[PDB]
Amino acid sequence: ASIDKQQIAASVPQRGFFGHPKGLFTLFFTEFWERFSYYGMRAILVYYMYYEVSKGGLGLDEHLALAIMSIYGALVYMSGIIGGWLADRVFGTSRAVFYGGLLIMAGHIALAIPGGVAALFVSMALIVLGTGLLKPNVSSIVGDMYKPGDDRRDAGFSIFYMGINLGAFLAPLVVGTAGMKYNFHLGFGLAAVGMFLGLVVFVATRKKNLGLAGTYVPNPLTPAEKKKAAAIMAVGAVVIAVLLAILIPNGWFTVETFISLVGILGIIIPIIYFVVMYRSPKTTAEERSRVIAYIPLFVASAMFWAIQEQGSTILANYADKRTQLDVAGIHLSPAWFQSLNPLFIIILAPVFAWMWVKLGKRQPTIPQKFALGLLFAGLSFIVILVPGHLSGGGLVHPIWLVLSYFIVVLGELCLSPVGLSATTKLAPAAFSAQTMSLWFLSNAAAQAINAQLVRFYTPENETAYFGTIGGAALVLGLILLAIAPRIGRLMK
Repeated sequence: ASIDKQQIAASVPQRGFFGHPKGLFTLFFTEFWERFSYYGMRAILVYYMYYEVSKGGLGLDEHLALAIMSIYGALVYMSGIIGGWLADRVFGTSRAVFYGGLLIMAGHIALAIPGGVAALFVSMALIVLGTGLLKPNVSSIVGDMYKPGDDRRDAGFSIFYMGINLGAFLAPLVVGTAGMKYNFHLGFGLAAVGMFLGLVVFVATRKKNLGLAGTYVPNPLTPAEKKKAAAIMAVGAVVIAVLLAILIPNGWFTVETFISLVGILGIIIPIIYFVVMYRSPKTTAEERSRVIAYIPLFVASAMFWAIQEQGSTILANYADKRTQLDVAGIHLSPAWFQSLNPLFIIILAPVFAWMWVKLGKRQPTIPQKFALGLLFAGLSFIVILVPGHLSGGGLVHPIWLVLSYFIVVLGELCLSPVGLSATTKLAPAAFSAQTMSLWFLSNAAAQAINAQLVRFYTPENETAYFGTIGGAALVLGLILLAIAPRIGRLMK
């Protein structure tokens, strides 16, 4: 069922979008609108959860809301593992994107209509499932557009991914303005319309613009395999069944239990995977040493992403509860702070890229870049604790929060661009197809862990919260710097 790549590309019109195939238009806008809706939703979801019922919110406790926001991205990660497999072995990528988009749209609709906490659960379920099918598969469709040897490939991916930060930047300003200044459901409704526009362009244009791309099942199941995969689903169905019979009668079937389970998995899954890689009979002794060398990089990544990802949880709460939004005559919406990360990435990325070129042979190695990322991340938390500590109370000027987001980006631009490269360089050849998942696992584990850290975040513990986590990142960054020479030399 796999198709020759040149034959696939021959079915795709080769021009029509800035010198690229017209299908890049299709894929760019599908992805932009999916990201717009996801980030727009996220920008207001935390406030929707904890705002008073009389203020249009759900009225949950801040800690519970923050913990729920925290695990969201970890769930998306797990879903994406399943969704990548489903596309590869069952649907193909084009159908995965279609069905995924449908579920995501339904998820946004569930929040746009009048409803409460049950609707929140349903919305998250649909968006987690849908995003898992769409997110890790949409990029494989762009690759299918360029025949082997086509030198526009890299640039096309670059244009494609630019839609992520564009969506991330515009959504809080549009959806966040609507949701916060006027009505939450209006905000969520605009996210739904956004996803709808994405679906429309995809459905209306995919046949002509994309041809065969992603329309085939690359790794189809044999009849026996389909029965085998059906059996495994039944095993998973037995596992959930047996859990319910234990959890429900004992009153343990709660969101709190689930959050704690996500946390446990955040720790256990990485450990298990490292043992699997280290103990594999399909590895060499040299590869085994490299797996060990990767451990501090994985930990540094997790710690870095813990801080960076709190920009949309803890720091979103900080924007709303601790920051003076009434500066000059204008009233800032706290949702708007979610635009800072992508803005600064867009502005600073080419400057960093230029910097590395100019440094040349003098530039930091990959492990050194991880370390620098961590140091900046730690610094961003030290910076944020200062105004609250100096004031002794009351709202703080929003400039301090801006500076914190900015400093995190300095670190992100050190660590993140070499993350996959580090992972590929240190992972065994037998595990080469899982390198992306392994790299993304450090970010997902960070989010799972973030959710457990939420209860330490209170007005009275704010200084200790930011200082301890910031200090831990500083300490770990320093240690990583120190052991970076040996790690760097082991890299393939």
